[PDB]
Amino acid sequence: IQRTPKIQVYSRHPAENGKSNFLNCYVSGFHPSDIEVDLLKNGERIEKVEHSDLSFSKDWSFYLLYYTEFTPTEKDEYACRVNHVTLSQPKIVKWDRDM
Amino acid sequence: GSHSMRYFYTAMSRPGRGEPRFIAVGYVDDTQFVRFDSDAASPRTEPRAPWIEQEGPEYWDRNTQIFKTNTQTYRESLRNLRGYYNQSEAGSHIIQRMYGCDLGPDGRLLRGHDQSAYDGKDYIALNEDLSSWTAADTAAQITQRKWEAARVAEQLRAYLEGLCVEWLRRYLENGKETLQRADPPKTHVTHHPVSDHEATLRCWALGFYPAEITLTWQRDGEDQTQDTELVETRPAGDRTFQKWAAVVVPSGEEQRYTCHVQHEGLPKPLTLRWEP
Amino acid sequence: HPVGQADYFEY
Repeated sequence: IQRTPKIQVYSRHPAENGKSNFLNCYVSGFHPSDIEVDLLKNGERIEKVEHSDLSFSKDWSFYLLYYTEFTPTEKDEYACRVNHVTLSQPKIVKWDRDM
Repeated sequence: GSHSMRYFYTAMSRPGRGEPRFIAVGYVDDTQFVRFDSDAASPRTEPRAPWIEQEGPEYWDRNTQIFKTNTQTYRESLRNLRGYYNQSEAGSHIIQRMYGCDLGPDGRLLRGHDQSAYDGKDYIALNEDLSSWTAADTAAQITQRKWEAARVAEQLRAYLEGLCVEWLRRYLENGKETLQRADPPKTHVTHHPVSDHEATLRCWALGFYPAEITLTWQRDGEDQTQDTELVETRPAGDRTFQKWAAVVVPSGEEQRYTCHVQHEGLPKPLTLRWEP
Repeated sequence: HPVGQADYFEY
């Protein structure tokens, strides 16, 4: 059977407004391996997102890191949108800099 | 410290969408160093860490031969397993394999591993004796008979005790400035009111390598296992990892709580509290 | 370095 992804959205370095950084969305614990991940800026899909090569944990579940350069601001909203066979609808998880 | 090498193979059928995809990635500890993807425009083994780049053309050619062969072989294996489980040709299925060797802090072989899964469930695994198999069901028993006839276990034992360790030790030397460097976590405690009389203490560990870490909260010196929210350790994207542990505490009782941090990079284990 | 021949055996 199947396992739904865990999702975490966070920055590579501690977020400081106006300072360039990297926005990460880490999906893990899922099976099977096909998965769709987008990073959003104020609801719109960010274009040039990269990701790590498919690998898996000791329990066989897959994990991937999706990331892109970004410069955090006070008002800009960032999020990660994930769809997987386990999800009836894409799951959106917002970036919270305390998380 | 202790070190390991692992290869992770994922072979995935996709009926109606071409032949099964084969991916292989190689790791030393938490550092990936090669990849091969049969879906790539021109499939070849590619370096993924600076210290492997010095390997010669023959290394890259040999790797690519092996992974191309695997690509073909896994396509047959996927067909085989479909049949073993009387499955329809319509579904997508996955075989995963992870194998490699572990060294102890003195650099000698601790143990070898070769484990396979089908659709995310244990399928067949080489036992720690590197001589016998554990098959998960009657389907895997068919694989076992085949592999015994091909002397697969004997061939893996030779690799695991020989080349696997030799190469791992070579990589450890070539990448010593990073692979043999433990980076300790940078830690802090944050405080977030969740109500008039509860607040969240969150204990942060950032920038550490390798990923193995222990993060706990104690109240009056007593573990708060059930009450602690623990996120999965996550990659920062610069080789390092991050983790936090959170506990919700009665307002005013903050000083009864201590965060404890264990990591290989730490001269001394850490005890942290919220510092208003 | 990956193992070779041993893995060339179909499941």
